[PDB]
Amino acid sequence: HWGYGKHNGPEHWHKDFPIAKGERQSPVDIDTHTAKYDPSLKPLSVSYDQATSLRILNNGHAFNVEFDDSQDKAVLKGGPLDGTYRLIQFHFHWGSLDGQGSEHTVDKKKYAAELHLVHWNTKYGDFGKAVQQPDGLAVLGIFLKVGSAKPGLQKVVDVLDSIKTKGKSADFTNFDPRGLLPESLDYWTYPGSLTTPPLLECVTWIVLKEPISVSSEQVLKFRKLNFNGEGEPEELMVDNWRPAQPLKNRQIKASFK
Ligand SMILES: COc1ccc(C)cc1NC(=O)Nc1ccc2c(c1)[B-](O)(O)OC2
Ligand SMILES: [Zn+2]
Repeated sequence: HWGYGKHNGPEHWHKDFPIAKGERQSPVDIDTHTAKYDPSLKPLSVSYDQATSLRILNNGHAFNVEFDDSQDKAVLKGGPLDGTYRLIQFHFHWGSLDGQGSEHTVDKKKYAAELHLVHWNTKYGDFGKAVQQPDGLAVLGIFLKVGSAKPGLQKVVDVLDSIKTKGKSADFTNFDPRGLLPESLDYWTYPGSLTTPPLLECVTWIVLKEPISVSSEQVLKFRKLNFNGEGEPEELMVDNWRPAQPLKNRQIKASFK
């Protein structure tokens, strides 16, 4: 199965998932001088006050904090989006070193990690149906740089010991994702895809310009997780990011002048 090692990493994915070489793959490099300000972009609306987190799971390629999306609680709307998108989960991609780890890059700059808050278009009824649509998901991407600790991230860091290996999960209720957002909601947006197999081209990417800062100790704990299952040879969960893909026939739009 696919992963991030030399023998099953990003360069191999196209054999089982031909869409890997598709027309709207993610991530991409964001060339800040080429992205054009779009005055028509409506303001972004992130309404997470009623978010209901439930569990945290190590799925063998990252850890997902899952939410109750059986009702319209936490939603994302506005910006380039038509309609309402419901939060279902968030996860991160990070490196073995502070100098790499993000999937999107800014003028080729790689951040230490990148957070993906995943939302699905409620007009499609459920997540599985949504990923089959070009406007099925809206993912909010937030860069992480190493510096001061992010208070709102500590509850996540402290539970990682309990989900060290693939397939382990733990109760994770009452977590407030608002604590993972930067001050400004200025963003870049473009049509793209999931960055892991099946690599479906169903995502409207909304990548925030302002990164959040996390401490070296916080990201060091991410790097202690395992890709393997319990009782298997230890493979540290690091560098679970896909590199920038061809922009092709797409334009990245900026929400700010
Ligand atoms: C085997 O994987 C699946 C099987 C069946 C279904 C319906 C969905 C998936 N995968 C999926 O949703 N991935 C996924 C979801 C959200 C995001 C990413 C990947 B990302 O681009 O990294 O960040 C945001
Ligand atoms: Zn992701």
